[PDB]
Amino acid sequence: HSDLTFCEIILMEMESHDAAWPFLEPVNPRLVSGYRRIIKNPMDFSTMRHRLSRGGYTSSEEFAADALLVFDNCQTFNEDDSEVGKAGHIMRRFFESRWEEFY
Ligand SMILES: CCCc1c(C(=O)N2CCC[C@H]([C@H](C)N)C2)[nH]c(C)c1C(C)=O
Repeated sequence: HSDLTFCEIILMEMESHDAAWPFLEPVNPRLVSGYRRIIKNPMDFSTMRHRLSRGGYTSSEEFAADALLVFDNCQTFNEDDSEVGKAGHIMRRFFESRWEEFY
């Protein structure tokens, strides 16, 4: 699959990016007050990595949905001028541009 070939490329790039540090594992709701209540569908790169390694994606659109969810969740919970928020903006611009550079 050439669709699954690119998400693999773009995920590897997001995983190693400098600004990826808030998105490499799930947010622990025990550690973050309010997170369970505000964020209905948590998402992160390791979860996307797991879903890829298992064959859980069918189309690249499903992959795109999960990527965008990471950044929608980031902007729903974090302030744009917060440390995690700034990192999410850098990561979201990277994803959007890289995704468009292919499709
Ligand atoms: C208060 C900010 C919490 C947060 C992180 C975050 O700090 N992590 C990600 C998981 C563990 C990482 C650790 C340093 N290894 C750090 N990431 C996100 C998306 C959030 C939020 C609330 O949206």
